[PDB]
Amino acid sequence: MSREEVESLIQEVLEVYPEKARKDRNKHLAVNDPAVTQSKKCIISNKKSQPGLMTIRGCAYAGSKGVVWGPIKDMIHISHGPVGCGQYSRAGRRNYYIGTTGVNAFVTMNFTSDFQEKDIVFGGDKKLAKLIDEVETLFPLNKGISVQSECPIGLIGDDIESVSKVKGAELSKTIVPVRCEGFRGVSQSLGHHIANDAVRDWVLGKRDEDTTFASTPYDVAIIGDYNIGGDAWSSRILLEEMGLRCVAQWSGDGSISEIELTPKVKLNLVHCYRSMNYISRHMEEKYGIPWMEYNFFGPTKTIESLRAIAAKFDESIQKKCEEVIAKYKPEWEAVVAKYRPRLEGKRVMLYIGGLRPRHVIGAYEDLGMEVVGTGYEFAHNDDYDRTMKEMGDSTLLYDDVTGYEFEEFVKRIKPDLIGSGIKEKFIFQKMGIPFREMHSWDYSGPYHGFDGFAIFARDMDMTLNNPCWKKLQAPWE
Amino acid sequence: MSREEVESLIQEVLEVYPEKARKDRNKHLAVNDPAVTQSKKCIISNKKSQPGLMTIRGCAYAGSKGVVWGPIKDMIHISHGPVGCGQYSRAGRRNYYIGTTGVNAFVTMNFTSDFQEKDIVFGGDKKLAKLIDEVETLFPLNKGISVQSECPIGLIGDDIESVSKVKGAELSKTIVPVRCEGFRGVSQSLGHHIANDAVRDWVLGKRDEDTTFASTPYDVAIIGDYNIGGDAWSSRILLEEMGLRCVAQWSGDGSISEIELTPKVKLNLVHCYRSMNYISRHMEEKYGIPWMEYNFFGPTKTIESLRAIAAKFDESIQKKCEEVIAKYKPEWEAVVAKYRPRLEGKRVMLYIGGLRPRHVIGAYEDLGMEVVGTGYEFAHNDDYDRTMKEMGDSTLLYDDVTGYEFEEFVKRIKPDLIGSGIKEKFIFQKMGIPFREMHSWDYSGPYHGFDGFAIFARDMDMTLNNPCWKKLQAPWE
Amino acid sequence: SQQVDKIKASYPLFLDQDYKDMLAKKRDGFEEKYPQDKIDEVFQWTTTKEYQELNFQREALTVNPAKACQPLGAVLCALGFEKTMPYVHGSQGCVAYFRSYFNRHFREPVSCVSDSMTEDAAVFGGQQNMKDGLQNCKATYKPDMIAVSTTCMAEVIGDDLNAFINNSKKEGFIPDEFPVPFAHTPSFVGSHVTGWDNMFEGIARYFTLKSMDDKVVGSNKKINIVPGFETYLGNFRVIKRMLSEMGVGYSLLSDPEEVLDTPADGQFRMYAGGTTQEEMKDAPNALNTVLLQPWHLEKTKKFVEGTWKHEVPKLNIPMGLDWTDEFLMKVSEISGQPIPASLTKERGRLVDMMTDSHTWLHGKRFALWGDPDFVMGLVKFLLELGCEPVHILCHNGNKRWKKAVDAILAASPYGKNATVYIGKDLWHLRSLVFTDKPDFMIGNSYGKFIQRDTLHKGKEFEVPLIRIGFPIFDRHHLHRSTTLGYEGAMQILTTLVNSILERLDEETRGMQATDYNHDLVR
Amino acid sequence: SQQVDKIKASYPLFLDQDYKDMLAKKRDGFEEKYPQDKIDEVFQWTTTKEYQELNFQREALTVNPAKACQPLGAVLCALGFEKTMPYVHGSQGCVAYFRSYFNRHFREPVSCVSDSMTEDAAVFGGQQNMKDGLQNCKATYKPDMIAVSTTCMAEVIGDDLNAFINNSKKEGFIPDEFPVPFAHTPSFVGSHVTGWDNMFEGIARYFTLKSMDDKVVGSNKKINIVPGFETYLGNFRVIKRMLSEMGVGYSLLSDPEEVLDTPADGQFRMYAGGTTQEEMKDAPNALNTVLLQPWHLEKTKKFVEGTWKHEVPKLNIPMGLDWTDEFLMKVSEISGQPIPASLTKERGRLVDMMTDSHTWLHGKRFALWGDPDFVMGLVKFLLELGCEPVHILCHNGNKRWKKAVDAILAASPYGKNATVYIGKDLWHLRSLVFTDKPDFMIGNSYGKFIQRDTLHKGKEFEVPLIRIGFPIFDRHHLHRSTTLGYEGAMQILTTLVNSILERLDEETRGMQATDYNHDLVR
Ligand code: ICS
Ligand code: CLF
Ligand code: CLF
Ligand SMILES: [Fe+3]
Ligand SMILES: [Fe+3]
Repeated sequence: MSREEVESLIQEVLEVYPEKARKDRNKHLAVNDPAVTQSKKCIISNKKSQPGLMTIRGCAYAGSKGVVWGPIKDMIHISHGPVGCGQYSRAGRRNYYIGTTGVNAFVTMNFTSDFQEKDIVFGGDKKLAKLIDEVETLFPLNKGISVQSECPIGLIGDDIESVSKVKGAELSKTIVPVRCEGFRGVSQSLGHHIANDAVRDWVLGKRDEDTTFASTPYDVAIIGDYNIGGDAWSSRILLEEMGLRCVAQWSGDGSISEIELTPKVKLNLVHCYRSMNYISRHMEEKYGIPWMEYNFFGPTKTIESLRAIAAKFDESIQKKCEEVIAKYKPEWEAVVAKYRPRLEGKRVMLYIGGLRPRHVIGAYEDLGMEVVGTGYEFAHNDDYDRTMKEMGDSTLLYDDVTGYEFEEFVKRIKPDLIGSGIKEKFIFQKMGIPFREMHSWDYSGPYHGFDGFAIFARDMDMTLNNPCWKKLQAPWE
Repeated sequence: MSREEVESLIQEVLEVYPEKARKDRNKHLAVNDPAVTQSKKCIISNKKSQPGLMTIRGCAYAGSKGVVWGPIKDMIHISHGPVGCGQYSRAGRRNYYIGTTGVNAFVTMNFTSDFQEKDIVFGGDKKLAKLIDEVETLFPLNKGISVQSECPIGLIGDDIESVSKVKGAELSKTIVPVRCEGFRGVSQSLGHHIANDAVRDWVLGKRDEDTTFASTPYDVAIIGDYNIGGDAWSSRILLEEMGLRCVAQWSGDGSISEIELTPKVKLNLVHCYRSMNYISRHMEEKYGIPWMEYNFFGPTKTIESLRAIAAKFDESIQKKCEEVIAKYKPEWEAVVAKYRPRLEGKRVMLYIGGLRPRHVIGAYEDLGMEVVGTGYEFAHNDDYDRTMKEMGDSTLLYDDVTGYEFEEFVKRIKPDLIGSGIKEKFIFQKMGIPFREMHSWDYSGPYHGFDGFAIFARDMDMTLNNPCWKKLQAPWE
Repeated sequence: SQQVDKIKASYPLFLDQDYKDMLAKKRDGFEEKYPQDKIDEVFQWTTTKEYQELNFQREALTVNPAKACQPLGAVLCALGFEKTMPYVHGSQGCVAYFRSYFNRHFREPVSCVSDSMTEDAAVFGGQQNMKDGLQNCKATYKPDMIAVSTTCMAEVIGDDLNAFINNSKKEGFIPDEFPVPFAHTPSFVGSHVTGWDNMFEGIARYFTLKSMDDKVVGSNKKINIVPGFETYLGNFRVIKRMLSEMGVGYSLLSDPEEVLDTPADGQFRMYAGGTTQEEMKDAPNALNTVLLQPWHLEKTKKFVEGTWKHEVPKLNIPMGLDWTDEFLMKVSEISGQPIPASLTKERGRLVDMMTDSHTWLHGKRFALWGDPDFVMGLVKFLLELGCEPVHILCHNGNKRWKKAVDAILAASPYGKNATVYIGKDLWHLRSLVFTDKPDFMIGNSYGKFIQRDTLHKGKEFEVPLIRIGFPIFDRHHLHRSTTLGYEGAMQILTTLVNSILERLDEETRGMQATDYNHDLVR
Repeated sequence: SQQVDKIKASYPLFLDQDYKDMLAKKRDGFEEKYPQDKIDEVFQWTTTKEYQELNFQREALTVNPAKACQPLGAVLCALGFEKTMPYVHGSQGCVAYFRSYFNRHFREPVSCVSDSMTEDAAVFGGQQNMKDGLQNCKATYKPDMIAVSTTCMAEVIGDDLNAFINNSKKEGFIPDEFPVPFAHTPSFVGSHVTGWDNMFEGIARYFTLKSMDDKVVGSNKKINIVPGFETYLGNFRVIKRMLSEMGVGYSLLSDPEEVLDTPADGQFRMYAGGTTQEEMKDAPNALNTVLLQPWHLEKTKKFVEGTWKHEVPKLNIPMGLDWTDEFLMKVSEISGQPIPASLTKERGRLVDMMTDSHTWLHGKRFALWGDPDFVMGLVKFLLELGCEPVHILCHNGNKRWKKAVDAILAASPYGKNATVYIGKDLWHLRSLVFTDKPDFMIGNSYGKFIQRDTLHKGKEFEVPLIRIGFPIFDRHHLHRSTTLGYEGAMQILTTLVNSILERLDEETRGMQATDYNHDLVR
C-alpha cells in the first residue's frame, strides 16, 4: 500500500536522469489503481527505448525467428546474414519438440548464410539461391524453409521475396521470406507482427481448396503456446481429457501441416494474446473461426478457463470438464496443503516480456503470495488494460524498465522473491534476494496446468526458502 | 658386460652395509655364467630377509590367500583375523574370472572375521562358527569355504581345523582350513606350499571313488596359470585349437569342480613351477598323471611348447599343432616387423617373484631386446638353475634385492627399461627410466600366447619410446 | 498426474503412459510425419561417406558455426578495464544477445549498453542517438570511461564514430576530458576475437598515440601482458601468479577477472578491478610487450611495434610443457630475473603426472575445435602426451595459421594421421567423426548434440565430448578452470585421463558380460 | 586373433566369437555352474528387504569393510617428519601391503622398513631383530630419525618396544642421541586413524615430555596445527595458505605433502620437507594447538592438554561454510590477527557458487561413507547446500560421534530422513541403497562394485558413485584435490553439481525418446 511513498520513490529514482530522459521515463512508471480500465491515461508503452540506459528489450529478429518461426520443428529456418544472430539464439529458448534432430526436426540447429564483406558489397541473392539448393540436397526430409532477415539485408537492398518465389516454384517447396530485421520496431513485438503476417501470406492459405480433412464439432486449435519445457503438452492433455480434439498447436512442438489444418477447427484457444492476436483476428475475419483467451497458470485460472471453454460446446463437453476438475482436485489440493504454509505472505516483483507479468499472478495468489510490482518489456496498452484489474491496489507498474530503475525499486521495496530474465538473475542474487527465471522456468517445469502447478510450487519453495540466502553476511562482518 | 666391472659394482654397493648384513647379502648377488648348471655354488636363495633393509617380499598369507586360493571364484575365502590383511589384498591381483559377483562368484569380495581385542584374549573359534553360519545364510550359492590364517591365529591358541571339521559335517560343505599365517617361512613361497598341502588334504580326493565323468585320451589340466589379465584364457584357446580338452585350470577362472576333476586328466601342463610343483608331484605319485612345464611367453617359446605338448599325444594332435602354428605365424610376424625396429638393441633389467624373471626373457629377445640383469623375490635354487641357462653371459643375478641395492645397480647399469612391481615403479620413473609393471601388466594385457604377444610389443613400445622421457630436464638447468 | 511427495519435472513426467498416448495420437493425426523407416534410412545415409562428400561440397550454407561476431569480443575486451562501460553503437538486440551469452557462460552479471538505433537512424544515421546515449550512460551508471563498438547496422550504414564522439564533446553532451575510445567492429569480418583485437587496439591508440614524445622504452621496468579473448579466469590468475613468483614487474592489460568473479555478500558491484587508465598511459614505458594469443592480436602487434617501438617476441601460447618453458625463459631474458625453484618444482610435478598417466594417454584419438591459439596449444599438448589428433577444426582460422599448425604436426610422429580444417562448421565435424571415428571430442557445449547423434548410430559408435573452450552452458563453474601454464596443463591432463577412465569403467560395468575388466586399480 | 594395426587388450578382445565359444564350452563342460535362472532369482532376492534384515542381523561376519589397521596410519603419520624412516616392528608382509596401498593411492614412492620377524621370534621375541634392523636401517638409508610402530604379531607376542630400543642404545647398535620414538599400534583396536593418533602421541611424548621445565605457553607466538590422517595434499596446502594470508605464525605438525609430491626431474628423493625436530621440541611454546580432525586425535588432545597445558579449542573439521568460518574466527581470536579481505572475498565467491547451483543441488539424496571427521564435515556441507542425507555409514565410528552427528542432523530439516550407521560395512550399504535408493553415493573406490550391482538390477535403479575419500585407485591425480576450507567446499560443490548434470545428460540422450529435455543450457 502507501501509494504516496511509491510516488516519492518513483520521483527519487527519476532524479538521476537527464532532462529529456527524465520526462520520457516518467510516463512509463505508474502506481496501479484497479478501478482504472483505461491504462493510456496512466501508463505509456510500446515506444522506443532511451539510448544508453541498459534496457532488457530484444529485437524484431528475436521476436520472429526466436519466438514464432523457430519452434516449428519440420521447417528449416535460415538466419540470413552475418553469423552472430543465429549463434546467440541457437537453443536458447526451451521450445520442446519430439523429433529426430537433423533428419526431420531442426529446431536446435543453426542454419545461417554466414555473411562476409563480399556479400555486403555485392548482395546475397545468388548466395541465398545456392544455400537453398544445398539445403535441399543435404536435408531431404525438410518440409519447408523460412528465411529470417537480419539487419544488413534490410540495409543493403536484397530482394529475398523474388528469390523465395523463384526457388519455391522451382523445387515445389514452401519458402517463406520474413523481413524481420532487428532495426524495425522497438522490441520483439514487431517481430511477432511480421512473423504473423508472413504466416498469413505464405503458409495459412495453402489448403483453402482442400476438403479431404475430416472435421468434428469439437476441433480446437491451441494458438500462442510455445511448449516452454513442455508447457503446451501439459495443456493439451487437459483439453484431450475434456473430449476436445486438438488439431493444431502454434507453435510449440508445431508442424507446418498443423498450421495448414488450423483454418478447419471450430475454435481458437489463444494463450499468448500479444504474439498471436494478429493471426487470430485474421482467422476470425477470413474463416469465421471464433477465438478466446484462456489462462492455465494455477488451479483457479485453469478451472475457470476449462469451464469457459466447455461453455462453448455442448452438454457432454461440460460434463467431461466437471469430471476432469473433480479428478484433478485432490492433487492440487495436496500441493497447496504442502506448500502454501511455507509461501504464505511473501512478496514478489515480476518483470517479463509481454504475457506472463499478468498471467502468473493467479498461481502466485493460489499459494498465498502477493505481487507488489510488475512490468513489461514490450507490452501494448491493451495488455496494461488487462493487467490493471489483476494487480493489487497501489502496486508498482513499470514499462521497459532500465537496470538502474529496477535495482533502485528492488532495493527500496525489498521483495522476498524476484522473477525475471537471465540478465537480472545474478545481479539480484548477489544482493541476497531469491530469484526465479520466469522465461525458461530456470531450466525446470512445465508450469501450465495441474501437473505444472506442483512443479511451480516446488520450485518456488526450493528457491525462496533455500539456506544459502542466510549466509551472505560473514560472521565477522 | 665386463664381468670384473660387475663384481666391482657388487662390492662397491656392498660397502655400505654393516658386517653381518654385508656378509649375508654378498651371497645373494652373482654374475651369470651360462655354463654353470648348479646354482648353489654361486647364488643362495630362500633365506630370511635382513631386518630393516626394505625388501620387496610378502608373507605366507599373500602366497596362500592372495595367489592360490583367492582366484577360485565359486568358493568364499575368509581372511580370519584382524581387518587389515583382507583389505590390503582385496582385488589387488588381476586374476580374471567370469561370474556374477556376490551370487555365485566372490573373488573381488573381502570376507573377514574383523578381529577385536576380545577375540584376541578369548579366542575366536565360536566367532568362526557363527561366521560360517552367517555365510551359509547370506550366500546360499557358494560351493565351499576356505579359512585363511593371519598372524594372531598362529600366535594365539586357536584350532580352526576342528571347527572346519564340525561345521563341514554339520552343513555337508567343504571347509578348508589353511594355516597361512604371515610369520611362517620367509616369503610367499611357503604360502604356496601350505596352500598346495591344503588343496591336497581337503579338496583333491573328493571324487576318488566317482567314475561318472567321461574321460578322453586328450584330457589335460592347466596348472599354475592364474589368468592375470586373461592370460590363462589366451592359453586355453590355443590348447583347444590344438585339439586337446582342457578340463581344469589352476586356479585362473577356477572352480572347485575343476579341481575335483583334475585327477581324471591325462597330462598336467604346469606354467608356474614355483607355486604348483608340490601338487603336480603329488598327483604324479598318487594318480600316475605325468606333468610337464611349458612357456607361452613369446612366439618362439609358444611354438616350442606347443610342439613339445604335441609330442605327448598321437599324430592327429601333432598335425593340429602344425595347423595352429601355420595359422598364427603371419600375425606375430607382422607384430615383429612392426615393433622390433623400434625396440632392437634396448637393455632390460627385471625383478619379479618366482617364475616371470626367466619366463619372459624369450619374448624380450623375440623383439631384439637384451636382458642384462634379473632377480627373484622368493624363488628357490632350482629356479636359478633354470635361469642361469636362460640368461646371457656376464649378466647380473640378484636374490631378494634391497631397495638401495636395486637403485645402485640401476644407476650404474643404466638400462633402457626396468620390469618390476608397484613398489619400484615410481622410484624408477622419477629417475627418468621407463618402467613396466610385470606383475599386473600395468593394468593391460594379456601377454600369454600369440594374442598376448601383440599386446606385449605394443605396451613395451608405448613405454620405451614415450616423449615424456625426453622432458625431465628443464631447459634452463 | 503428479504425486505430491515425488513430483516429476518434464523429464521423466512426459514418459507417463497418458502423455505417451497423447503424443502418439497427435503425431498420427495431425503432424503428417514421415514413416520411421524412412527417417532411419535418411539418418543412416547421413552417417555415410557419400553424405560427407556432399557435406564438404558446401559453398553457401553454414550449419552450426563455431564462432561469433566481433562486438562480443569487443565487449569482453572493454570489460577488462577499470570502471569502463562497454557501449555498442547500433541496435539493442545485439546487446541483449551478448549479455545473455556471457551471462550463461560466466553465471555473472555482464554490463553493456546500446544507443538503440532504429529505422530513422537507418535513414539519417545515429549521431543524435550517440549524443543522447553517451549523456544518459554517464549520468546514470557513472563510468570512468566509455568504450564504443559497433553493430553490423552501423557498419553498413557507415556511421563515423570519431566525428560523432567529437561532436558529442563539442556540443557539451559529455565533458571533453572524459575518455571515450572507439573501434569499428564489423560482424561480417573475422569473428569475436577480431573484435577483441580491434577494441584493444583502439583503446591503446586513444591512450598512447598522441603522447609518445616523453616515452622511453624500459623506463618503468615492467612487461606488458595482453591476454586476448579469454574466458577462463584461472588463466589470468595463473599468469599473474607465475609473474609474481618470478619477481617480474608486470602490467596486465584488459583484466576482467575481478568484475567477472565478484562475491555475493549482499551488494551488487557493477565495476570491480580492471586495468587503470594510468597503466594504459604508462604502457609505452615498459621493457617489452608479450602477446599471449598472437594469432588474433595482429593489429595490436602492428600498433605496439610501430608506435611503442617494442620488440614483441615471437612466442606461442604458453600451453602445455614446451611452450610454457619458452614463455618463462623469454620472460626471464626480458626482465633479467632467473626462474625460481618453485616453477621448476611445478614443472617437475607436471612431468611426474605425465609419466604416471602415459599408459592410458597413449594412442588415443581426438577431434577438437575452438579458437586458433587455444586449438594449437591443445594440439601441441596432446602431441606431447603421445596422443593422436585426427580431426582439427577451426572455423575462424586462416591459411597461415593452418600452415603453422601443419608444421607443428609434422614435427611429431603422433600427428601423422591429422587433418586441419579451416572454414568448416560442426556439421562437417559431425560427418568427420561419423566416417573416421575418434575416441573423444574436445570442444564447447555445442558438441553435445554431435555426441547424441553418435549414440543414435550405436553404443559402439558413440564419441564422448570433453568440455574445454567457450562457451560452456551445460556445466557449472567450469569457467573457473585453468588452461595456461603448468597448472593448466595439469588440469587438462587430469580431465583427459579421467574421462578415459570413466569411459572404460562404463564400458566394463555389465556383470558376467564385460565386468571381468572392471578393475579396482587402474 | 589380433590385427596388427588395431590390437585389442583383454577388453574387448575376449568379446570375440572364438573366445565366447571357448568360455561357453568351459562353463558347460567343467564348471558345474548353477543355472542362470537360479542365479537371477538369488540376485533379486539379495536386492530385497528380507535380505536386508538378514544382512543387518550379522554379528560375526564382516563383508567388504571400510577401514584399515593401525600401522598404516602410523606409517602415514611418520612420513610427515623430516628425514624420518617409518619402521614397523613385526612381519614384512604388512609393510609390503602398506607400501602397495599407499603407492596405488598416491602414485608416489612410499618408504617403510620392517625387521622381518619370523616363527623364531614367536617364542623368543624380536629384540635381536630390532637391534639389527635399527643398525641396518641407519647405516643403509641414513635417516635423521626412526619412528617405530608394530604389527599384530608383535602386539600379541607382547614385545616391549621401550626396553628393546633402550637395549639397542646400550649395546651400541645405534647412537644414544639418535631419536627413536615409538608407539604400540595394535591392528585389533580401532583403525588406521587410531594408529595415526598413537604414532603422533608417541612422537610428541618423545620430543617434549622430559623438557617441560623451560617451556612457557605462547613464547614463540605460533599456533600448532595437527592434521591427523590426511590423504589430500590440497588440504595441507590450503591450511598453510589460509594461515599465511592471515599473517598468523603457525607450526604444522607431521607435514607429508612434500615427500608425497616430489618432482620427476631425473633423481629420486627418499626424503623431502616434513616437520623438523626443532619444531617438535618448540611446540609447547606455542600459543595453542588446534586439532583439525578431533574425532580420531583424542589421545593427542589428552597429551597436549595434560602436558603442554594448551587450551585446545572445541573446533569441528573446517569443512564447508559454517565450520570454515568458525575455524577462521577461532584462529583470529587465538592469534590476535584480523581476518583479511581476501578470505572474505573467497567466502563470498563460494556463497555465489552456492546460489548459482542451488536449483540443481536441492533435494538430492546421497549415501556416503568414510572416516568420522570427513563424513561429518561432508554431511554438514551437504545440509548447507539443501541436500538430503539418507544413508550415512562410518565403519570406524563410535557412539559419541554418532550422537554428535545426530545432533547436527536434528538442526536442519534436510536431515529428517537420515540414519547414521556405525560398525557397518559396504555389504550393509549395498542393501541400504537397494532398499532405499538414493540419487548418488559418495565414497572411495570400493563403491564402484556397488554401482555395478545396481546396474544389474536396472538402468532405473543405478546409483552412481562420486569418488571423495580414501583410497581412490581407479582415477588418476585425485589425491591432489582439496577438501578443507572455502577452496575445498568450492571443489566439492563443483564435483557434485557436475555429476548431477552428467547424469541428467546421460538420461536424456535418447533420440526421439528422451532428448526433448537434452537442453543446451542448464
Ligand atoms: S604364482 Fe607367484 S610375484 Fe607363480 S607369488 Fe606372485 S601370478 Fe609373480 S612371478 Mo606377483 S611365482 Fe604368479 C607370481 Fe610368479 S602374484 Fe604373480 S606376478 S607366476
Ligand atoms: S538487432 Fe537483432 S540481434 Fe542485432 S544484428 Fe540486428 S537482427 Fe541481429 Fe547478429 S551479427 Fe552481431 S548480433 Fe548484431 S552485430 Fe551484426
Ligand atoms: S605378515 Fe601377512 S600381511 Fe602382515 S598381519 Fe601377518 S598375515 Fe597379515 Fe593385516 S592386520 Fe595389519 S596388515 Fe599386518 S598389522 Fe595386523
Ligand atoms: Fe556467479
Ligand atoms: Fe606420482
